[PDB]
Amino acid sequence: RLGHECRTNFLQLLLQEDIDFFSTLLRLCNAHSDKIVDSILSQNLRSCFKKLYCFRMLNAAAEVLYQYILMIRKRKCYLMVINVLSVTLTDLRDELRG
Amino acid sequence: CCNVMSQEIVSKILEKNKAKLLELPLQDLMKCTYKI
Amino acid sequence: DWVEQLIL
Amino acid sequence: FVTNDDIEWMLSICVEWRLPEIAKEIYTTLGNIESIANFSLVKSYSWLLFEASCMEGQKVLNAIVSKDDVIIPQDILVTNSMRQTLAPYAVLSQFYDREDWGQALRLLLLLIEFHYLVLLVAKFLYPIFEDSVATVIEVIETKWSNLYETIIEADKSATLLKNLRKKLNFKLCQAFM
Repeated sequence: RLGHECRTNFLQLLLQEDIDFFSTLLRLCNAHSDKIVDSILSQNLRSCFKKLYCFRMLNAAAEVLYQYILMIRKRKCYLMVINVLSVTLTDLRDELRG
Repeated sequence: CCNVMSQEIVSKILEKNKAKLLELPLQDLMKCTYKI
Repeated sequence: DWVEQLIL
Repeated sequence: FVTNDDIEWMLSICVEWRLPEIAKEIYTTLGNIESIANFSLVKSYSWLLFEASCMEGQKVLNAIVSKDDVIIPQDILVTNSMRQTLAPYAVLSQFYDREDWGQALRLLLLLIEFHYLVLLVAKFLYPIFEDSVATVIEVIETKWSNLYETIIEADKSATLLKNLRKKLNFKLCQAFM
């Protein structure tokens, strides 16, 4: 990946084949890090499990995806959102209380 | 204001696609980190 | 018993 | 009264005549670390509970009994006591991966039921550093003075920030899993 980055649809198909081992590798790459590649990845992920992968990769996209899916589960989502953010928090709290 | 800032950042990124560029540069935080 | 009283 | 027997005689007379308010008073006079352990009104019990929690966070026969010896077990045979017993069990589990997780869960549950305790819990989590765990962490963040700050300083030898960082790390770990 890093090699070719430094034929985009080809890579899209390769990653298509990749999609558990692939996810682990991605997690590893993100940990190591801590454009085109990023966008392609985001698109493939957008194509529970989904939300998690999206969040992990983006580490705003996470929050947006979670909110969309929400639009036990509710509590978990609101909670995850609040922790990530730490207006939005107040709204989430009010919703959970309502 | 934050939205406008993000838009400006996106526009700058589009324009880029050395010293002057560095001068111009000087979730949003995550993006900045990825850029660096 | 001790673990039922802790959960309560 | 001076002896134990003297007191027991008094009590026996309070029983025989039904003077619970009297017995309660006599005993109150008796209550006024080992003495406190022997005693273990509502406010006092609460204070005792808090003290036990503080001791646990800081971290013998009495503790084991809560969780010659047979006689003691018979005599024992309240909420404060149960909490202390739970704390002891958690510490034992800690001394002994899944066990550690169960202990952490128990700790989070205790924190939910109950500031100093919360800080001790956060410290323990940081030292350790799936869905249920995340949920717990979240609830803790939602729940989140001088004594607490002092305890935090002692532990380090800012707190909220460190807690948030730990939570973020945990979330990342869950995402990787």
